[PDB]
Amino acid sequence: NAEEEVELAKRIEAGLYATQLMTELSERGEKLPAAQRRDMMWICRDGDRAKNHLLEANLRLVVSLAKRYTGRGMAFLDLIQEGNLGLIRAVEKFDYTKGYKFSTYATWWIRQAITRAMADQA
Amino acid sequence: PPRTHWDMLLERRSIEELEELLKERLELIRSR
Repeated sequence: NAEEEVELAKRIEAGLYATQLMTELSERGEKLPAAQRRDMMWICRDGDRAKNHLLEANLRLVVSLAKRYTGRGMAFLDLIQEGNLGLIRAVEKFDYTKGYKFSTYATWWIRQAITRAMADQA
Repeated sequence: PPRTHWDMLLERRSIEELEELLKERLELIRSR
């Protein structure tokens, strides 16, 4: 659902930030108190779970688009592979504040990856 | 070198916005 989409994207951003914060804290010799570190660690892992879930919820969309391009020189599983690279590119660039659905946003990135993959093999 | 996921996030979201988000998440955890 569109609503669960936003929740997943927030979890992803929070996780990315939690990860960066701990990385940059390390670069200055400072460590977080054990209680903070534990929560940061949880947020970071929760973010990666959210990323996998958002990906998973959109693999079928990759498949529906790939089916449009079968029978033109590229094997079905190869279309799906390239389509999946388009999907994770969309995930990383997607901005939940704009207002549009992630699936709507991902469509262009998925078609693009497939299209460029087909042109470049030929 | 391609931009990482973090690099992309940093282009669209201020660190102050990211702190607010992290806090809102830390909150749901501790509740509870």
